[PDB]
Amino acid sequence: MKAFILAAGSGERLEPITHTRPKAFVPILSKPLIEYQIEYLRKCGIRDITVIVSSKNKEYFEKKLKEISIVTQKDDIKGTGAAILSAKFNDEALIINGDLFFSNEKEICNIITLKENAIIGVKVSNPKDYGVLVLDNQNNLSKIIEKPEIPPSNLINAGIYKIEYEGYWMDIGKPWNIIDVNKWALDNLVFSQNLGNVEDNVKIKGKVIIEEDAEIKSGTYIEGPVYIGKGSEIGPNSYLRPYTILVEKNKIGASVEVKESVIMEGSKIPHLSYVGDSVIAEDVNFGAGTLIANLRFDEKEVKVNVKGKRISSGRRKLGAFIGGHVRTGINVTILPGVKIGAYARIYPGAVVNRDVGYGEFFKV
Amino acid sequence: MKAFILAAGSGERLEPITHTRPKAFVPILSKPLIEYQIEYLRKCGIRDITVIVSSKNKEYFEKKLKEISIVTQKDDIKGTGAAILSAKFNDEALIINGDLFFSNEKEICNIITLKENAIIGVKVSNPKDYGVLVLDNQNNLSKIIEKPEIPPSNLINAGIYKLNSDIFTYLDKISISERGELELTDAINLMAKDHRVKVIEYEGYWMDIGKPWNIIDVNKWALDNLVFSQNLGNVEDNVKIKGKVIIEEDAEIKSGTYIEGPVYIGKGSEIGPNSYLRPYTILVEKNKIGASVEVKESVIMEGSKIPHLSYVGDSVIAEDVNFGAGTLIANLRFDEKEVKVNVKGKRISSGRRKLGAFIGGHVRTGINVTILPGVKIGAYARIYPGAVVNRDVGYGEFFKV
Amino acid sequence: MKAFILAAGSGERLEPITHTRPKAFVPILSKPLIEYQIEYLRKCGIRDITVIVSSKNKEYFEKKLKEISIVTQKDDIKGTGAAILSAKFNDEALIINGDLFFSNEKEICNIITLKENAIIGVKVSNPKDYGVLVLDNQNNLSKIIEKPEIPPSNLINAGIYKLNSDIFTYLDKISISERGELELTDAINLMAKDHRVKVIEYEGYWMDIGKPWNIIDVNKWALDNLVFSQNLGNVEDNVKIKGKVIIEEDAEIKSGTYIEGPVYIGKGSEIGPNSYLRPYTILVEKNKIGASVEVKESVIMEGSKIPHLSYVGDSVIAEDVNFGAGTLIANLRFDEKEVKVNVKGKRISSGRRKLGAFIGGHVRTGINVTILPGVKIGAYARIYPGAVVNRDVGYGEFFKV
Ligand SMILES: O=c1ccn([C@@H]2O[C@H](COP(=O)(O)OP(=O)(O)OP(=O)(O)O)[C@@H](O)[C@H]2O)c(=O)[nH]1
Ligand SMILES: O=c1ccn([C@@H]2O[C@H](COP(=O)(O)OP(=O)(O)OP(=O)(O)O)[C@@H](O)[C@H]2O)c(=O)[nH]1
Repeated sequence: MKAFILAAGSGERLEPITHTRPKAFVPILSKPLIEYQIEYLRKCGIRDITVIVSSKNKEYFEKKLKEISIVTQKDDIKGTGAAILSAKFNDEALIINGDLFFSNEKEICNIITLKENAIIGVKVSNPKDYGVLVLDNQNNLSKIIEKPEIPPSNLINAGIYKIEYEGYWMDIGKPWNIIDVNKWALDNLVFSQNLGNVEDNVKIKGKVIIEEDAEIKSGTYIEGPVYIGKGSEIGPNSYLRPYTILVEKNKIGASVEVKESVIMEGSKIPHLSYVGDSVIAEDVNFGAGTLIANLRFDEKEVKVNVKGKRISSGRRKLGAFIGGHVRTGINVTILPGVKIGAYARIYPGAVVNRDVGYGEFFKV
Repeated sequence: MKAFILAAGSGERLEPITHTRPKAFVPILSKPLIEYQIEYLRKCGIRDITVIVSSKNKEYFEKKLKEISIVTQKDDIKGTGAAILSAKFNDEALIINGDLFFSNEKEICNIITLKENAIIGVKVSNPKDYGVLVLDNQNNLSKIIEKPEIPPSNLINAGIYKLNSDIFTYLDKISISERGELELTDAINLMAKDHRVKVIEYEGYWMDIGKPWNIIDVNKWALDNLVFSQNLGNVEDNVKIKGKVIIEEDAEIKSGTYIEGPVYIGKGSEIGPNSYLRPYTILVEKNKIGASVEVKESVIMEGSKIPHLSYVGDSVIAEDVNFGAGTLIANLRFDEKEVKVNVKGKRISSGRRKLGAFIGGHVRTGINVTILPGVKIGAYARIYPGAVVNRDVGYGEFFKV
Repeated sequence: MKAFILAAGSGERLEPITHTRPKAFVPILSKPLIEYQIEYLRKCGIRDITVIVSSKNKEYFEKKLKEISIVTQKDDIKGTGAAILSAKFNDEALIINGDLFFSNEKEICNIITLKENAIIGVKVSNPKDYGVLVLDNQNNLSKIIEKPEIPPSNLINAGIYKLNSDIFTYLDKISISERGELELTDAINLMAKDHRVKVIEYEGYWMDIGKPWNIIDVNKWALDNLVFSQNLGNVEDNVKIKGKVIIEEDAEIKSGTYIEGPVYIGKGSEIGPNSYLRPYTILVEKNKIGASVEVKESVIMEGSKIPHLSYVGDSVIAEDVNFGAGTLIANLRFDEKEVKVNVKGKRISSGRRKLGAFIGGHVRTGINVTILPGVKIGAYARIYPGAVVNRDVGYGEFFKV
């Protein structure tokens, strides 16, 4: 049985994260999204896995993977969903959307035994987004109607094609979903351990994962669940609160407080800062005194521009989404929902009250 | 013996605190000002206590007070005089101003034995405010001069009276004052021209809570005199504690916190990790103090939260306030002169070299807010992130630059 | 053998430090620069030491030094040449530039035995600044070329001379230089045309303190070489200490403090609670470092205080300074190019990728002040709360936006 993972989108809705990485390598704890997919396919025995990507997303993927077939897309644009065609298979195949996270693999294992065409569906609370599966009287696919303002049922297209899905399901469309899955993963996929190094006068409570070569210095105080990734350097006198995820080689410093945030590879928050309910991408540097607001005065849900459309995040508390290789000056101030583009620089003292462009030098 | 507490001012001079509570419920440690009064009256045996309030806030008082008589004032005319006109007594009564804090009750106990009209006087360093008692050659009340500028003595009206039904006569005689009010003090002045009106000098600690920095004053004094080192709450390891520290029940204090007394930590409060409470920090109830937050000589009222990266010095923060991360208060002027505060539109020295801010109830500050010395921020205000607050801020104001 | 220390420059290049002290009293750890000089002279036995200063600051030097000879410079004519014209010596003398720090004294000891004119030279990486010594075929002084651009060798003038009375002759011969000064180097250049003038190469550590970041340079070196882990002070529990840490007497260090050496904590200082001193923190004397304050690679001079919520990196803060809560120093530029500093009105690279600020004596910053890399702030300045300091700030300036 062949299998295909459909990347090749350009996750615009997941900017600024996707300015610098394909959505396939969105980190969930230590591992990129696509690795979970490959991993769970192999638990069904699949072995021959191909990823449909776009040049010049073309690898990248090659650098990152890893004994797997990388094949590009061509060449009009639409689908659905692609194209599709760039995949070469005779007989059957397993097609899986490359922006899915799913917990168990059991329904994929089950679906590949069948010789009829079959697809997986999943129940959700918000079927008015996603494509709803309408079934006939013998529970086969009548049609997939999409955006149906008037949703016939709660059963939607789970995006695995060759059955109702059981476990945890999430597509990573908008940036705050990066928080969603990472919270879930920290709750479900990993367990209290310490392969790193912790000094005296460090308080630790609840589920705390400390990976190898991670240093945690005196005065630090950790309230779980927390994930501290390999090579990270915490403290002295840091404070990590529940659902802090530091994916790899992160610097958290004196008088710095993190909460319910995903902070990606190599990013550093060295002094006098509070990061709440945020996603900070790779190789970011916060200047001393950089602060993120995560609550609006009226306590209404924080809104975010996603493809130029102003949209509720469904979160009462949401911070910022910082792109890769951003540097903030000292005493920077960032407002709720704000997106800051990859490679931006925020001039000292700035109050960031609007989205900031790729490469922008935002100085007042 | 009946007793009346006069509590139907709108304490304008105590704004912003009084935007959201009657001055009678200004917290001194865990207890409201009026409760100390009722408490100390009962130590004299008084039992029948009535509070003259203004409808509305009639009702408030009803919610808060339990088996004490709540009676409103007549809505036409204002004044302490107008207040007892709504008071029904009898023969004698004990009248006490509802903005007073006094330590011992001994002179009230003493004064209520006499059957002459008598009032209590008290020596202060600034008699040019308050009403000065001028006495005759036999130490009875000649007259009460209001804010004399040329003060005959230091002995001023302590605002505890024992008075007979005759005052109601003199209350009709006298008419409205310069500020549009029916001053009881005028009535007493006629009464002393005369009944013989006896003037008992007060011994202990005395303070009226007129201006907002007096909230700090009494609370320091209470922490120094009325309570003693204890811990009914929970303290983690690596918490340093020095001096007088009171930790009330259900109060959590987390590792890294460092406390230099005297400090009062009220019930339900959550301190740390890595907080720093310095001398005369008063957290009245259910306060959140967080990582890299430092408090000093400040009264922080019910339910207010300072969760990150802030310094609060020499300030009064009222109830259900929220400081955004990085909110700072300045408490010293560049020239080190005494910090000035606008009180009823008048710019006035606080007598303090170090004074921070007075924040009203339900204020929220954004992150990286910066507040200057002496500033008043009105109840329900919102300060925009990054704002520099260099002027008083209105009730409800969205101050955004 | 007489000796003269030349200390009558303006040290303009070392502003703002020199607004309030002569360069001779730039602190290197606990001791002023000149004391190291005197100290190391005496290790050669010299005993009769004179310092050529500028009246006033005559001044000063008298208050700080006895009984070392203090002698002013004369006639509204400047220069090292003008300096020794005020120096009175028959026969020989040792002349040493009063802005030098040198580790060993061995070459001075050696040079004073000779009876020829001799000077010390020293190899450096940047000989295009400084005066290069060109030697003849028998290693005596051919000439000193000033800032050659095409540097013949790496061997430059170390600014220690042994000279005979003959120099006074050559001092009258030569006349004013391009920059309006009487250069002693010109006199020595004539003298070498010739007396035979011997050039001894210097061995150890050598540094002139011309620009403000050199204060950091020597202080790092001193902390690495001249002092060793000890604790004559007091340290509370939950204080972490790593690496070389010097704690002088009457210094208090409170719980939560975390120290990563090498660090020097001068006498009388008060650290913590929850402070964080990182490598090459030098607190020279009586310094206050407070909660949620972090210092790094910085020299912080007598009596200065950083009490709350601040980060000082790669900076020099002079005496009796006060940083308001939330005062931050930026030490890195966005492009990571070397930080530039105005030095005598010329914009100049510091050679440092990471450089913070140079704060003059008696400066006060308001809360939430924000200071940019390379910035100089003049003595006695005041920075208004919330200000972003993005330019040099004047002596006495009230910088408010
Ligand atoms: O109409 C009134 C006026 C005053 N009082 C009561 O008399 C006592 C002393 O009355 P004050 O004369 O101090 O009036 P005030 O408290 O409203 O002062 P401002 O800050 O508004 O200037 C206070 O406890 C007050 O409640 C009344 O009961 N009714
Ligand atoms: O007129 C002078 C000038 C300089 N000197 C002293 O001789 C040595 C050589 O001084 P330099 O002539 O090399 O310059 P400078 O160090 O004075 O530079 P500024 O930072 O002051 O601009 C220095 O230690 C200085 O103090 C004098 O004695 N007299």
